[PDB]
Amino acid sequence: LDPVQKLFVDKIREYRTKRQTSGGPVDAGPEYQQDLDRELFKLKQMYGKADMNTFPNFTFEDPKFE
Amino acid sequence: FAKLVRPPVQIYGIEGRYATALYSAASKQNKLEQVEKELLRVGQILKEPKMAASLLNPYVKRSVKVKSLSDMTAKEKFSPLTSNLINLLAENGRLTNTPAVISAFSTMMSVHRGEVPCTVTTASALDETTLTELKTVLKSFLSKGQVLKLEVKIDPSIMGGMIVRIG
Amino acid sequence: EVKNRLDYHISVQNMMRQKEQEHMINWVEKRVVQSISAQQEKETIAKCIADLKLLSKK
Amino acid sequence: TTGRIVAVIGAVVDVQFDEGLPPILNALEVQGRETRLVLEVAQHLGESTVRTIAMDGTEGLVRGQKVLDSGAPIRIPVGPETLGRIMNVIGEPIDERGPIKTKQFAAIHAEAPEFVEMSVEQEILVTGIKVVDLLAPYAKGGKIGLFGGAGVGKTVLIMELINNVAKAHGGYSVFAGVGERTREGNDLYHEMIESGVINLKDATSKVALVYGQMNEPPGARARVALTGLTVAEYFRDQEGQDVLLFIDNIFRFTQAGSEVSALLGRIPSAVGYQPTLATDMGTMQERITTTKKGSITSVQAIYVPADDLTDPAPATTFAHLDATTVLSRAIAELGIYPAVDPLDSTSRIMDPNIVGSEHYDVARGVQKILQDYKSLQDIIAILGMDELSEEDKLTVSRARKIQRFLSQPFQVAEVFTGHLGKLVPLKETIKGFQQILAGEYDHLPEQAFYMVGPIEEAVAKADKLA
Amino acid sequence: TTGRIVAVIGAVVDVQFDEGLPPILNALEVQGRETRLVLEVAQHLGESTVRTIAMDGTEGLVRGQKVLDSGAPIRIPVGPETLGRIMNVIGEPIDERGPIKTKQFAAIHAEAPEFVEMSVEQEILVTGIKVVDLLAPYAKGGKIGLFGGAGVGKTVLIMELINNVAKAHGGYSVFAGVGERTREGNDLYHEMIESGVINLKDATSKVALVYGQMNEPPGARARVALTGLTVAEYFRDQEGQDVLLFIDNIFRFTQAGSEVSALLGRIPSAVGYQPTLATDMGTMQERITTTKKGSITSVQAIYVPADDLTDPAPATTFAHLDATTVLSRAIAELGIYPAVDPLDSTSRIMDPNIVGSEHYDVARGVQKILQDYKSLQDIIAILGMDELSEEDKLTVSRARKIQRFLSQPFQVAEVFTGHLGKLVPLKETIKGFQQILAGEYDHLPEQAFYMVGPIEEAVAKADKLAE
Amino acid sequence: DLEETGRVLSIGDGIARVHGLRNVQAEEMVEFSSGLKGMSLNLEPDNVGVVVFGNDKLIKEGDIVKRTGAIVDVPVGEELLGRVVDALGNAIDGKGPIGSKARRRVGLKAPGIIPRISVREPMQTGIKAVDSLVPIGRGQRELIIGDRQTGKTSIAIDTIINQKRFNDGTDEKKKLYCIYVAIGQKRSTVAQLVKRLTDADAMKYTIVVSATASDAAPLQYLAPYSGCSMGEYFRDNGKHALIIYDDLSKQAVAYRQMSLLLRRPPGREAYPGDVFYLHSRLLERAAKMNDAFGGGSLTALPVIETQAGDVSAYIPTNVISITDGQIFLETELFYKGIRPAINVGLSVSRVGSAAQTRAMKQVAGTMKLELAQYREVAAFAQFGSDLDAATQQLLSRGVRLTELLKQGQYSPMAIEEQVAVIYAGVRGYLDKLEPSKITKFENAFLSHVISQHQALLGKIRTDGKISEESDAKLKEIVTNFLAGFEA
Repeated sequence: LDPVQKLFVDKIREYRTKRQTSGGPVDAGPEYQQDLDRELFKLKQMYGKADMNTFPNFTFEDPKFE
Repeated sequence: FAKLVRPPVQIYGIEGRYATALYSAASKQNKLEQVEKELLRVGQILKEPKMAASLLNPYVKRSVKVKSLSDMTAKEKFSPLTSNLINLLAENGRLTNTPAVISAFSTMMSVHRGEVPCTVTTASALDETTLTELKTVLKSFLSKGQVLKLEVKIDPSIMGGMIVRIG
Repeated sequence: EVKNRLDYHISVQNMMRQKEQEHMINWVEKRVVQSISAQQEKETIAKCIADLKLLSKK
Repeated sequence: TTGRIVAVIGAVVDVQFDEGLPPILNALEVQGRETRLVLEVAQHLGESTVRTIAMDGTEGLVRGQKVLDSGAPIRIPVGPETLGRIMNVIGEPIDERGPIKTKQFAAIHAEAPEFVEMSVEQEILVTGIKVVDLLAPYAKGGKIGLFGGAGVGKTVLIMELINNVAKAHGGYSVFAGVGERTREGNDLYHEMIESGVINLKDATSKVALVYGQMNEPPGARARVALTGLTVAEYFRDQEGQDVLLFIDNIFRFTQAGSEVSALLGRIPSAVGYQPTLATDMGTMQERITTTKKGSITSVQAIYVPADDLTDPAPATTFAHLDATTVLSRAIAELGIYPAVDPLDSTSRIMDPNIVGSEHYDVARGVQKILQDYKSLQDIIAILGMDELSEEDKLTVSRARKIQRFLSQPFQVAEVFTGHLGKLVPLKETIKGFQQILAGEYDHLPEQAFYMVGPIEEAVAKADKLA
Repeated sequence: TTGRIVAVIGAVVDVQFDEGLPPILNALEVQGRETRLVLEVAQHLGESTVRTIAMDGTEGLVRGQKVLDSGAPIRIPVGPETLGRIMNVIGEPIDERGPIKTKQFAAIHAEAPEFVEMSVEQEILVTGIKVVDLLAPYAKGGKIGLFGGAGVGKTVLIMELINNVAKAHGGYSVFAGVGERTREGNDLYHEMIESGVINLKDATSKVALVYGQMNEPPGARARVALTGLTVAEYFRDQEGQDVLLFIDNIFRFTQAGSEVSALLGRIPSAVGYQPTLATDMGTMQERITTTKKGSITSVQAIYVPADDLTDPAPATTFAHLDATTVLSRAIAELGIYPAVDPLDSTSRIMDPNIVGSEHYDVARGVQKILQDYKSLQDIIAILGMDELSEEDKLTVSRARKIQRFLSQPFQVAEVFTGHLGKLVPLKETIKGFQQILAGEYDHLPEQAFYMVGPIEEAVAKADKLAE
Repeated sequence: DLEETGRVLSIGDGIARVHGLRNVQAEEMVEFSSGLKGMSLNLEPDNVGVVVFGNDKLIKEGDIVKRTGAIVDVPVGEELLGRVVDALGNAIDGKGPIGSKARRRVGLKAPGIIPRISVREPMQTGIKAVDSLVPIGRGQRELIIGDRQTGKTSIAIDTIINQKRFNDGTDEKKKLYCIYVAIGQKRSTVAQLVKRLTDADAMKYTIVVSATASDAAPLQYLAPYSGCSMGEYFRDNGKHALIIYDDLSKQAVAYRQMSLLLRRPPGREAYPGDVFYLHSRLLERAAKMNDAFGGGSLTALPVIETQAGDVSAYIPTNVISITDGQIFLETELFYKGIRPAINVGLSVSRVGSAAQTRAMKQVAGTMKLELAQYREVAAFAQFGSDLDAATQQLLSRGVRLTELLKQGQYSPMAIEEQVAVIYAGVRGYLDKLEPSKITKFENAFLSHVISQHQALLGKIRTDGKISEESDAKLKEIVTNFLAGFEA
């Protein structure tokens, strides 16, 4: 997260300023939002379009052999 | 075959077979610097279409060349062995090459004439000295803050890894 | 079937931080990379440390 | 800045740039040339001399002549508006529908998408060609490399598929005529127009054309592939798209590489080879993919140099394949168009897995039977099968029948074939073999199985015969 | 003199020797070496630069690095102390049993002893291995090539020979496991220890182990051959002994040479082999001898590259050989062990006098029949295999018996086989075949003959088989 | 800094002729301004030929080349297990970093004789054929030789998966840390592969060293050596590792190229000569140590893909000359379906028995033998069609045995089971039945035994051998199972 103090002081300082804001963590930026929504689609494909907030359920059966 | 003065590096090939020749020749009797300048002079005395006329066409026959680059280099007086070696490189084709040959010998931002180390900036030490890590401290007093886009800009440079830590 | 949507939400927020990280970074760095340069004295620190090499290496 | 022609030996233009000396791959535009005479830097030879490769042709270039580095790789117009359009290598429409109003440019180096980024779940791209699906099943996103002899309907096939497939498709397609017969491109043009898939009131055809035909000068041909990759990545990644990418012919890429190799002062590997065939390949190949972000379903024409596969080039290639299409001249000699040999033409994605075992097994019996048969023909070559077991005779004939049954008319090349195209959905495919395999059929003529559509058609034909 | 590494281009170390040079072939020691880097001088490239050959790995080395010439070629430990010792090229106790308290050093360039020194007569060395003696009667002191391509128990066989022979004589050994798998040398190792023929309690054995495995500088590996030679010559004459010299694998030597040849600037001629191929061998083989004051019965394992002997190298090799064992991988594929090629496995020195005519003839007849049989093969593959004409059948079968009888159990690969190895001294053998030749056992059938030592055992085996 | 920095004398081809760096350590891995690493192969008098690990569109001349001052080591640990790494030991699995923060030199040479102890352990794959007929031990080296995606890889995989049960053992006699070198193998393939392991999650005990297709040539080159160091690590920690080199073939190609780029001559088969040394030395590092070194092992499964079965393909020839046997795969059987597709008549483990369990030995000796004739009886009195019962039996039996060894794509197994089923046929018990039912049977038989004769299985496994009793247990069991198969 942190190394070279001579740059680092300013650089890290600007990063925290981000966190210290709630119009986004200082801003967000369209570009990210566009990709987010895309990437969000894809991984739903990755593991099917059910919603794993709920779990599966099954049904039951039998037949006579002879 | 003779063991020779081969003050190292010294680029042994490369127009420096000759340089290394004179790194034993010149140094024998150490007529080095004197001759260094012979060479310098010559440098443009040649390289004009005038001495280097035979450069212009070597069709002119090498004999002619050793009789026009001078009867030696003969017209002048750059000749200790200078002329004989001229009259050799000529024939030996190393004439069009000569600046570099001269360089190789000479020129010594570092080579028995000076020094050059760097991590940051032109840090052309220049000095035949035994040390320089002071003679840099020195230099850092012609300045010590100034610009430093007069060579190293350590600004991007070191500013390189960090961009890596993030990724 | 449960797990993957939970892990998706986390994984997206993770992916969504890194991108914000590079883009955040890029603005912060592409702004302040410029300003620094006024410090002559990092070249102050170059020489200083450079003496603690030039002297202090050998 | 500017450079000097210091040496021109062919399209290896030795440029001394001093003034700058950008990295390698910086595109230079020659001053004193009306042409956008690109040389793309190849080596920094030193002496601030670079070896560049003119992509382009040369001539009329007085040495020393000034070259101004354009300072970057080929940046080429991008955007969906490339569909329809035939652009040359340098991305200018050679469809000449005026220019293109790009959106952006791209350096035609595009890289390897990430290992971590891939989605990689091969699913059959069906084709409706019995022979294909069954034997050389294709996967959606798959890279199929079409080994095939010259003119063997190799091209035909690919096209034929394109019709069959690219139509059905929802993603786009790219046709890269790399080193292709311009003529064939002309032809191609006209079908595409005709077909209206290239609908020309549509730069929103389902297909973008990039052509860097046979005629180009080497560099152009060499690099055009990279370009094509770059485009498709645009459509995939950027436009989502499952691209079907027609390359005719990657061989010419290869060719081009090797051709230059010499001039690239190399030690050029065997046969003169570019040893950087390998690197080239990797570097290309990895650009080739089917990301998480979609597919480049990659239809790679591979001329089989001297039809030698053994030939390192293809040999390497195989590694990158996923579906291999070997059109087999022997078979071709057997007249067959289809001319494939699937003991050769194999698909990694041909698996009991990916495409069912039925396929596999029905095939394994076939592959087997054929494999055995293949063993037999030679003994038979002497002996005939005459004093050699009848079951074998049967089976052989069956194998062959199956062979014949694989012969399948071309709808496109009805002109060529006479025969009228056939396309057979899977089931009837299965069925077919299963039946023939059942020997059920076998009381029948071999040639009945020839150039059929579904088995019925063989049946139909049987009647028509006998 | 002193040298500077002027160029390290791979492990080709070009040294510019500064204070002059040392002569050719001088072993040079690099100054600044934790494991002295013997350099073998190869060319005086001139400019007091030599091209030298690294005989170690070249890692870590500072260019320029200082070399002090050992003032000689490679000189190596020599002395009786090598018996039961594993030496490397540079003699080093790679037995890892502390330094060899050798009492002599030698430059490993041993050369060709003179014409006059050569015992003009040798006596057939009998191996008691039927086939061996029979077709290639070996002579004590002989140069035996074991051509054989890879893997076929080849090494096993070889070892076994060692068992059979080296034990059995006051003949000493040098075993040079050159280029061999360190692993196989290990394995091998254990066997001797085990055998007690490497008996270490008295360090001595009678055996020098010289190893120069396939992880060593080729030149070095190349040179480990010389090393052994140099040593053995010492034992040969000086110790007077018939040393048995096992070289595994002289092909790899040649190879090692070839790999470097390029680098040595020699254009390594056809099939890649060094253009100096001839000299390399010539000098080597000519270095080898059985003189009058001793024998180096030289057993050279020869890998047959690709079973191609027409491969120039083996082709050359052949010249030097005077007894050739060409093991036939096909025969091996025919499963045998005796897997040999028999109708190629010769000694030009088979004789109606010297092996007596009986032997000789028997062999010749046999060889003939096999050759004939071979002819019959031509019918059979496609035209019948318990089927055609019958007199020929008679021979076919006979040949076949002969084959089986030619097969003999492996005597340590009993571990694998469960077949106790066998061996048949010469007469019973000759006779043996004569009986078969006599067509005696014709009432008797084939498989009874398989993998036996003497014929009785086959007779016995028949009986077991009649159930 | 100075001196042991260089200005790129010339660059092209990722071959930096480097001006300066002169007092450099031979084969020092150097460091680029780009941060790419390179290796100092050729110290020429007036340049340093440096192979650039990366690529040179990314750089240009005069550039500072700085020594790293290090001759290559690679991170080593064992936190490579569960990891896919690149040669430099860096995630490419992209799973954050690796836990292998030790580094260990690649160029470390092979040990001596003395630190070894030869094999006497078996090594098992679950592949009946393998384990039986070319029975393998641990620390070994054996060639997987074959052509393309025959499940080319599969072979390794299933084996690895198979080791899972052993890794589910708590041994270190069978608990086998698996090392997969991917040479030249496009990421996609690799991905699948990784995935396969993942799915199998055998990956947990597994390094996958992956130099895919991509990689600048040295990278693929290096990888094995890397893997090697990494494997020596286990070996010296008594641990038994298996490294699969798949394949040097591609490597060699690259290497030649590398040489060529080094302006060194194309050697034999246009391949330079000490590519032999290359691999030879590489491969010498695979071993079974003696006990002092914890007895550990690095078992090597190099893979070489022949091109057209060409083994006189120089490098194959070489490798063969190295190999302790080779596992030859043939197409035909494959096409026939038959996987095994092997020609065991061309596959060998010279070794045979050190590499075995008595259990296996008990059926296999005989079987091998039987197959030998069986195969043989295809050639004498047959090139393809003829009859007689005695022998017909042998054929029948043989055919059965074929099935019995016929082990389709994907099949990790445990040996006693294998023996179990094998025993049935060997001991002639199903000869009757058709091949088709064998498999089915086999399966069936398996759940049966698995369940029931789990007892028995316990035993056989235990005895390492089947006792006569256990045999008897089989005899009735099998007979009955067969019977059950009916009855």
